[PDB]
Amino acid sequence: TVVTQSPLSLPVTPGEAASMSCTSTQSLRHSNGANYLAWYQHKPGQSPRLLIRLGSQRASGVPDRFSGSGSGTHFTLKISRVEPEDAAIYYCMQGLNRPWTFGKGTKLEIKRTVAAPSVFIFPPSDEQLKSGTASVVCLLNNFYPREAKVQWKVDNALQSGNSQESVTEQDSKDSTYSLSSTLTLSKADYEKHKVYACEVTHQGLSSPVTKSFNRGE
Amino acid sequence: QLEQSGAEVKKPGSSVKVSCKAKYDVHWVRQATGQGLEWVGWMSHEGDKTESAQRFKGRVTFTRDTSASTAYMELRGLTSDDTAIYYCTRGSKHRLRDYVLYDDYGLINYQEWNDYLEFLDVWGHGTAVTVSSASTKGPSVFPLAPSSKSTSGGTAALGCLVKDYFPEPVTVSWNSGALTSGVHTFPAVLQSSGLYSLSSVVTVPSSSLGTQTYICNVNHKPSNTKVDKKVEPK
Repeated sequence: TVVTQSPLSLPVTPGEAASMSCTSTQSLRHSNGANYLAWYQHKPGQSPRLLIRLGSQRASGVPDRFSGSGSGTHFTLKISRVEPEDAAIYYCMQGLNRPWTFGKGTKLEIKRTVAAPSVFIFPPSDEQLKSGTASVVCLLNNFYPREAKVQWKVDNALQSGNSQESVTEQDSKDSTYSLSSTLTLSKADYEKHKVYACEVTHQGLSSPVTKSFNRGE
Repeated sequence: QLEQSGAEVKKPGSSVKVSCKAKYDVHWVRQATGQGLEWVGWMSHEGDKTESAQRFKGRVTFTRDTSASTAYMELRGLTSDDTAIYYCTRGSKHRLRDYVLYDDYGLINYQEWNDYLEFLDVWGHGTAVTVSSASTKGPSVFPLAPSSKSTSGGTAALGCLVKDYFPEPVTVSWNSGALTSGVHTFPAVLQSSGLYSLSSVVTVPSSSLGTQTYICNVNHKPSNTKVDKKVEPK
């Protein structure tokens, strides 16, 4: 009794129109007139709350921007003035037909102003070095959009595929994204070189930006 | 919120018992790795009904204690598909009469009752369960020290590299919960060691670097380990 959800990604300018659709295969309306479909929001680190119940009814502490519409087999969650807080994954859930199922979700991304990242770099600690390992960390802080290039250079000699990138959930307040690029080496390999450099290409920057440091210095 | 039992790593083929603790319909939902929310199971407040999704019949068991405070999800024959964050939640249901079927004679007296899920409102923080033959390990924590290479204008960045642990998750607080704004804890990445690693960074005013003490607090429940690290300027 699958309840397919569309779209799969939804970009929205804050202050403007969001709408998403839950579409079932069997009907969801009981003979009492009530449609047993619920809408939930899920911010990525955090437990899901309940937004909408019975297709149209807002749950406790849910602002009037969140409106529920639909009947029977077709349903629509609508957001009329998107705050950056609405950046989450939205799930429909049918409660009429056994077994009760979730939709696969709809991701809301907020399209904000272009923001250049702050670029930082951290050398490995001497403590980690004593343990036989060196992690060098590049940090990309508070930028939009999410798409960025991070390129490692060692003694101006340019590496591939020894780095691991991680990126955060879109910020609930600033709608920005933040990224880390970690380069991990053995202590000997790290000691064999001097200059470690993180070269960053992003839209907010006209010029690619390199953050470098000299080992032992 | 409902307090849940601690995260664990479990052997493929073994079973996990997840607790949920504040009368209420209790539902068990889960989120597997790289997957949407999935309905696992429920126990009715009446205590008449226990039921599960199709892939879970034979493997699952729902209980609640004598004093009715704590609910319990047992899941058996664990596979790598069962690697997920398991949420307990409370639920509202309608138990309606759909139709009645009777005769004059006094023999046939059918009447169909069914349960219909209205909502799940109050969720537990969740219990991460990782299925693996690998032994658990606490994390090594190293200072990501504030320098000239980590300052922008009058804003320095600092933090803690949390590294070589298993399994997920770790919880990173700063100054025992006092400092809560400006914190980024990145999603961990599995290294070639088959262990996890992430960084927790904080952006702060550079005129605090002498004045304020910054300490990352790392909690790893599966390894029964907590690591506090103080991060000083280079």
